[PDB]
Amino acid sequence: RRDEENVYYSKYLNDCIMEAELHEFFSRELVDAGYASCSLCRTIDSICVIIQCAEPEVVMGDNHYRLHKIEYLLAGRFMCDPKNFNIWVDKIIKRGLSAEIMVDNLRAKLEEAMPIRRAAYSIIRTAMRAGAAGCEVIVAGKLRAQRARANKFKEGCLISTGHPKRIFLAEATRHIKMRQGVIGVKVRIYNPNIRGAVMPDKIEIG
Amino acid sequence: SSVTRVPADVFINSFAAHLKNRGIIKCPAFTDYVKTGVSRQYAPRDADWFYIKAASVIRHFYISGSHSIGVAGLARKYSSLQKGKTTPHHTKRASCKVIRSIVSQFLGQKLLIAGERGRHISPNGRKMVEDFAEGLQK
Amino acid sequence: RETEFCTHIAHKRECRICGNYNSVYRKYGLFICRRCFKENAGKIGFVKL
Amino acid sequence: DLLERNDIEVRERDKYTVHTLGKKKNSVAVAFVKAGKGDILVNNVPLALVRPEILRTKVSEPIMILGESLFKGLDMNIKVAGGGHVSQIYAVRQAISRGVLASVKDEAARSELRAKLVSYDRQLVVSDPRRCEAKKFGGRGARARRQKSYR
Amino acid sequence: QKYTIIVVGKDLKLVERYVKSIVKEGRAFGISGPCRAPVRRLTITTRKSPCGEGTNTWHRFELRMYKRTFWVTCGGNDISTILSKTVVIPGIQVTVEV
Amino acid sequence: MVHIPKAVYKAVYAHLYENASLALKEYWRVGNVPGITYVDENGKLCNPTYLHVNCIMQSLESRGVVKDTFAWRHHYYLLTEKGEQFIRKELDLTDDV
RNA sequence: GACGGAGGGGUACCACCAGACGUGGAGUCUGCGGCUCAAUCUGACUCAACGCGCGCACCUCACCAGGCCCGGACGCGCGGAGGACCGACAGCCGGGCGCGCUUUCGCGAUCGCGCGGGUGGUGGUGCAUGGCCGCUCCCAGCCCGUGGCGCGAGCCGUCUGCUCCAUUGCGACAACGAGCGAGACCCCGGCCGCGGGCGCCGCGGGACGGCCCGCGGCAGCGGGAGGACGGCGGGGCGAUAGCAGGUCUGUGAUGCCCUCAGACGCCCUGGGCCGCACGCGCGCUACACUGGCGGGGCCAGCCGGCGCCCGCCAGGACGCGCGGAGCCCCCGCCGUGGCCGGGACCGCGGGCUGGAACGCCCCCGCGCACCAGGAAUGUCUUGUAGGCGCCCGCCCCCACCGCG
Repeated sequence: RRDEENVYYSKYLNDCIMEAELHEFFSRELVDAGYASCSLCRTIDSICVIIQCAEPEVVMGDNHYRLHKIEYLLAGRFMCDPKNFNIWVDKIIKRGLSAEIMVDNLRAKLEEAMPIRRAAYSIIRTAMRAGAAGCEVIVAGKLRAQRARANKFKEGCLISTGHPKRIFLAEATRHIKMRQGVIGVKVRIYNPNIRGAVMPDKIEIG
Repeated sequence: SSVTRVPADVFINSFAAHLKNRGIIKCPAFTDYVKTGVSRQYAPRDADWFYIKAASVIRHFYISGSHSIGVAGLARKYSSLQKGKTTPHHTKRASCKVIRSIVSQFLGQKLLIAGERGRHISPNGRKMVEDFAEGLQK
Repeated sequence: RETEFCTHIAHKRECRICGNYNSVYRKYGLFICRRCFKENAGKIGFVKL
Repeated sequence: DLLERNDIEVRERDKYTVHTLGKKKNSVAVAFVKAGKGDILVNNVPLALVRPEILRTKVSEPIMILGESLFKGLDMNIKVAGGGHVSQIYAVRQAISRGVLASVKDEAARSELRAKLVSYDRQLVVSDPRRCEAKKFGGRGARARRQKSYR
Repeated sequence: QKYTIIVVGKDLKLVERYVKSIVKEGRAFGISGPCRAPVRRLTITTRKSPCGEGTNTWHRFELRMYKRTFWVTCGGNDISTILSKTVVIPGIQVTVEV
Repeated sequence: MVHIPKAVYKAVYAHLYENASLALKEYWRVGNVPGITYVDENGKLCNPTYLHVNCIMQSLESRGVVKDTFAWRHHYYLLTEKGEQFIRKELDLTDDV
């Protein structure tokens, strides 16, 4: 009762892979402004990117022209009309609770060569203060040695499996670079109070 | 209904015999030395095969009712599997040239009509299929 | 070297992310490395279940 | 052939009063009863002529359980789409029995035809779901895995 | 004039609200009942391993694409009024047709 | 050594100076960059070679006129202030512009 | 802690039992070993290597036989305008490309040279690594905080009881509270509504060991019923501590390292991975009559296009939006004969895809073993094994493959 050649589906696919290319460009572009979540909605050849971010000031700046130059860069790359590419940057609450900021902060803190335990212990505090009941930091590599090891420093109880894990955890992976070699840092933050619902097993019985 | 009440294979064999006496189809020269299908490596031993097939194409067109589908669709109906390979067996369609040469012959005799795309049973032909079924009924 | 450079014409399909010419997996029109797709399929919205 | 608007599209007008279904092993059947002379047809083919010739008895079990009187007035038109040959005969039997039940459903007499039919044959009225399982990686089937070379 | 509307949403929950909004904006313009297009399942099965070593475990990735059927008999300006009126949620497919 | 055309050198510089946006996908000798048009000495507006443009992209990086943020096989360049002054001198353009 | 040819408890078709249907024996396919070549690129080898790293004519491609070329960026010293750099007619060489030469028309600082510093790489090391998977691990295990116990390492909790499948519970106790893993959730299904329409698809309920009866403090156990569904579906996610398990050859992940202008950079051409005395692993087709033959009926699901002529086909021309298996069912036929089973190889052709077969398809030939497979073995209990087709992936062509 139809011709099965609907290209609406194919268009939907190319916006998803556009965000996916953006997510990576924004990571190279805004490690300074703590780039985190990205979404894209284009209504009728309008194009709007909502970048939830730790700080939008480096993204925007004087005349919001740093944001504009980034918008032009992507308008050119994605061949879209120049200036038609539009981005609104929002400041996120609970900076500590989002782990893409915390892992970003850790990787750059580790560069100044601070104690690796102290780095994790400081990051662990700012997530628990922001509310996360579960905080997990694992740094693995050739740390202070010529041999591999993994150093898990964890504060609190984190769910590790199941459907709640998908929506109640904030696992963020970053790869620090060091003269010895890559010492990737992994931070996972678990919030039972996610406001999207309740933990499947949490019976309030009050 | 009428022909549908009759077992289609019984109707096909009986009508094929009628079509030959009625002068419908008149089989071509190529059909004596040809094996239907790219799957079958053996020719039909029936010797009245081009009549039995010709009851199948026109009665299947009666089953179409108003579809107006083509020769390849009928060829698929009589298809079977190709063997003789170390690789597993896969279904291969019937030979189109035989099927084309009966649907065109039926339309040429005005038993079928080319309304659009393929062919649907003509009203003149519609009597023929029902007529024979009535003979089978008694 | 105008004649020499790139005289031969062939498909050079590669992952959009990696540039590797193997396992391109353009099933739905995604020019995606199978190993590279494993790295970034979450943003494309594919879900494991 | 799979659960589309095909259920009512086959017949325009000639309104059928009693609707019934019989569905097993992906073979779904929609049965429509006009309550005329009692004759039953499935897929344009009279029920007394069924493509499997041994499986005409399986299809004629609802009819064999009750007397001719029940089917003397119930005219059933059935339409089975999808599944397979054997899943279609099994489907037919379920739909014919839903049709008798629908005729006497309001009265407590629905119980009599449900007990007699079910006691003689289970699934005459009910439909065993038994759906097919899913192949998993490392095997050619849900319960079958490839031969292990060593150990 | 009647205009065709198609909405494609990857997440059922995100389109679920959009379909509820579609009736609550175009009720005067008689928006069509929301028939749902059968899910288009984009499925990719990939070996989980970067290499081929170990058991051949397979990582199944599926994107389910949902679509809804809508038609509005209204003026040329009126579709644009509903287009602004409907609840705007990000990453959605918006269709205006004839 | 590449005989990069001056017309292709200036047009790219203006495209970067005006848009602070150049995106160069990885490419080999075949193919032409989409979005740059250069005047031929034969009086024709055309499309420049990906290779010649690539050496301009590397000359500005080796000058420091840009900042590299390569991602997903696409180069990403934003004009730098030190470069912004430099581009004007080559294009015979003014600071007030 | 690990081991026991120690004892007691459990428990699992990667255990067996009762069975099943296989493999091994044959032909072929693909991978691995060896051998051989200019090269036959490599990873890796008990489970947890061996159709695995998702279809090698070219590219891929990493290998080899050659053949161009720079794309050495920038800085610094130095050189440069009638010329820094380079490009080509013919002839010849070289398959060939002013590659290069005889030569003589062009051409314009884009840059020549020496130094610092690039630049790439499917070069090496996975015993330098990240990430990612495999496996330990059909397995229930792990573990604080306070208190107890010992000089302590360490125990207690975290249990020699009974129950589950299960650190699942129940009961008792120097423990008392937690936590993570289990479970829960999630994805689909079968059932029943509420709405909606181009599309059967959005949202909910329904099943909980409730009920009955016995038995046990109990946890629960075993029967019955009632019901689509009955008592771990059919999946996904899979703690903790690990293994020098595998991947540097997936990448603008990467250290150390190696090459870097006759390059270990990239392109261009031709070959190789597919070479075969042989051994093995995963398969596919067999051994016939519970079959081949082949004339009709006829039903699929992941889900899906056809028409008209031309052609034995293979295909093709030409337009348009459309549209569906095998097995089995009946009726012939052959008649226990390596035969009318089997189709491996071979010889003519006819097509196709591509720039090109060395690829595939088809028609007429051709008719190898094979007459039920030794020691061994491998996976399984409901829509299950098996039989039977189909779809997609990687694809120019091509599946005895994988995932479905």
